[PDB]
Amino acid sequence: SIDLNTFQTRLKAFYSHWDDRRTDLWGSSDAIAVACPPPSRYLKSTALFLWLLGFEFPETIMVFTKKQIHVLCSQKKASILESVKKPARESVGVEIILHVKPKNDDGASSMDAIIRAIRAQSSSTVGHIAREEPEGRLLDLWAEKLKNSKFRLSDVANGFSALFAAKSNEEITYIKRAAYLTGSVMKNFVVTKLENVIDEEKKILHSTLMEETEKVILDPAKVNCKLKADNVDICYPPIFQSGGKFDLRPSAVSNDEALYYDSASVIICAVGARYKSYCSNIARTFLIDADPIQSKAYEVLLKAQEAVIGSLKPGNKLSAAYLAAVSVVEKDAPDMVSCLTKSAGTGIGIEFRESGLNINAKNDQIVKEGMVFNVSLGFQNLHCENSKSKNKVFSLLLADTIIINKDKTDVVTSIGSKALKDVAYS
Ligand SMILES: [K+]
Ligand code: NA
Repeated sequence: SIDLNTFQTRLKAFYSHWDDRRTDLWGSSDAIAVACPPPSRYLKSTALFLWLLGFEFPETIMVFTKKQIHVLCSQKKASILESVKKPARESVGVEIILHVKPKNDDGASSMDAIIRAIRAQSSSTVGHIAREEPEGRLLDLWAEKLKNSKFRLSDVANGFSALFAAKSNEEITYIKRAAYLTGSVMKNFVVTKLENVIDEEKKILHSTLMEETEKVILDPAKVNCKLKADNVDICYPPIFQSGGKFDLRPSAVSNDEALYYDSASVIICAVGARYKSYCSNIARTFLIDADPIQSKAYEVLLKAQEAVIGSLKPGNKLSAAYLAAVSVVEKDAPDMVSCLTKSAGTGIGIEFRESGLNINAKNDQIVKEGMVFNVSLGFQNLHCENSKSKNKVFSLLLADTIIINKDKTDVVTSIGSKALKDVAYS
């Protein structure tokens, strides 16, 4: 089950980073608590379990101290975690202590024991991912017990963000596999499906496009992918939008309205496949008999997106990359600047959205080799030429997954020309 070599390497990386940047990124914490809810959203806590152990551990609390790691979990998970005791000892000198919770027990006594151990290891500062809302009885109780302890509590989300920021070669491979499928689905299913639907003047709901796209992702054979299907999931329900109803937030959901493709129309599709828990993303906009404003805006958006990608190089600030897009729009379409999305995307990995790596004007984080980005840039609520049209107000979106290498930036969702002529239909 558990890759012990990966566990050791990553536990060492974690303890090293924690120690190296204790005050700066880890809130001066002496101990760090992570907790995952019962099976049911992306959680940074879930990402840590996946990163460290290669599997989710729902309804589990894990607490790292200088010399121990305490886990509160089911007997079944505890029998599994027995195997990492020796590797944890031999890697960072820590003792794994397993506290088994009975199914009908609330785990209260074990939480008290864990809290006593934290105190023993020595005031105490416990780091947690503060922005996470506890879900379920276990996490509710734990949060209350931490709150009611004497401990100082520090947000350490930025520590985990830094830790997950630069991917190993293995992780980059999984993202490329994911991105290959993502791109293959867009190119070999979505584009073909849309073309057929518009050709035959079919009626199809956005939610049907969503479901059909899901099916192809989960059976990548349906587009000749050759990825182990057991390793594939969807990052989010595919997004299809048209007919004047757009929403560029990543949480947008495909509605039950029919795809709209009459004159002066645009269609937005965003899809992302996940491979061995590593996410990828792509988004394309297709234009049907586009009017001059829709056409120009798309050309400008493409040039702006390419400018972000071209600016994501080791040593450059994420903010400079975002402002590269702004500079393009300011030059070529100054009146459209106000419609540009305020973000050009985020880091991406186990988490679909790495919030600490948001490509925006306020993020002065420096690009490093091994970072991976969902470069996703749009125009929101532009006005088309004929205001009597269904797309009187419209939006546009382009997204790709890129890998930052030392010597070049790889666009791993490259599936063919994004130029207007290739995404426009008449
Ligand atoms: K329209
Ligand atoms: Na529509």
